[PDB]
Formats: sequence, C-alpha cells, structure tokens
Amino acid sequence: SKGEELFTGVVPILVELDGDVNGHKFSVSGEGEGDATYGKLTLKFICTTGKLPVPWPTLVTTFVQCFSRYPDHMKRHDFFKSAMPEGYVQERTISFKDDGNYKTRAEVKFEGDTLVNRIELKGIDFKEDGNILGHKLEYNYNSHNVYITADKQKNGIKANFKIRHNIEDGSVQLADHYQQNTPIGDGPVLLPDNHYLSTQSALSKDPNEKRDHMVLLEFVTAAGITH
Ligand SMILES: [Mg+2]
Ligand SMILES: [Mg+2]
Repeated sequence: SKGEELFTGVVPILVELDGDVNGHKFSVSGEGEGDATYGKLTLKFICTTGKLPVPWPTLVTTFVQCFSRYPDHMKRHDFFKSAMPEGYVQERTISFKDDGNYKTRAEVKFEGDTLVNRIELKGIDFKEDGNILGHKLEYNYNSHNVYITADKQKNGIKANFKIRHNIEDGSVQLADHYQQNTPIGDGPVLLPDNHYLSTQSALSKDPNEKRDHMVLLEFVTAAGITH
C-alpha cells in the first residue's frame, strides 16, 4: 500500500508538545529518526521553557507507532502506516493511580518527508507532593505491551495498556493508558484484528547537553498474530 512504502527507509522525526499540568505550562521539542524495518526509534527531547515540571518518563508514551515493525504476515493490521501521509489523530487519557491524569491530543503526519507528532497535553488533579509533581520517579523505563483493537465507527483503532513507572523508593507508579486513533485523510486505512505492540524503551542523557532533556531509544514489534 501507499502508506507502508513511506517507511521502508530511515525517516526523520519531529515532536512538538505544549503542556499544562496543574497550571505549570511547558513546551518540549524533539528530533530523531525512525527505521520501521527494524521497529527502531531514536529521539532527543529538549524542554524549551526551562525545567520540565513533570518527570521525563511520564511523557515517553505521549512523545509515533507508525514506526512499529509489523511482520510481513501482519501487514494488513498496520493502521498507523496506512493512514499516512495524511496522518492520524491520537488521543489518550493517562491515569496515574492515586494521582492526576493527562489528556493528550496529537496529530501524527508527514510534513514533506518528515514524520511529525504535534501534541497538546493537559494534566489535572495532581498531588503537589505526589510522585509526578514531587519528581519521585526514576529516570528509566520498563517494557510493555500495547493492546490494539479496531474502532470501526471512527475508521480507526483503540488501545489499552498499563505503564509502570519505577518510584525512587523501589515502588511503582501505575499509569493506565486509554488510547484512540482516527485518520485525518480520505485514503483507505487498515482496520486490524486484535494484536499488541511489544515495546521496549531505554532513557539516557547526552553528556554535552545542559538543557533539561531526554534521549530515547525504543524498539517496537507488532505481535500476537501467528499467520
Ligand atoms: Mg519491509
Ligand atoms: Mg525499582
């Protein structure tokens, strides 16, 4: 199909987010590249407004699942690439257990040859000395499965998953994710059978970077269907 062919090589990525969490307003810019042939993403994010008022890991899922590797036998289930180049809206509610929530609305599409993720994020109901506003989360990331189901009435998909953020005391802060994707354009899109994205992420720091930032290396493979 047309949109999957846009991803057979290395594709430059731009991410731009504006956020307001409990009235703390901030912006982040990111750049990198994806190689969906290998399910591979490399991204660097910079807080352009100063210090990020929430922990970097809490934003990883919000900051391009079109770069997932869909095995050849699963290509007919790849909604994300099928919506390209016109793109898709991706919306989430992220519910931090015993704390606040983020609501995100993003548009993922090509601008020229560059894959862009533009996000508005709103966070409310956070506790002033909870794990988020209190910055009690370790700078690391666990592996998780993203469970995808079709949403035919919206010509799109939904997903549900649980992200676990490690707390500095050794405990875990659960972030329940509910997700909806809808295509922006008028091209045909693929409505998938149930499957999941097996996702692993590593966070690091650029030793030469003094702005508040995050480097992300992520690998994602679609799975759960055998033939
Ligand atoms: Mg291929
Ligand atoms: Mg731990």
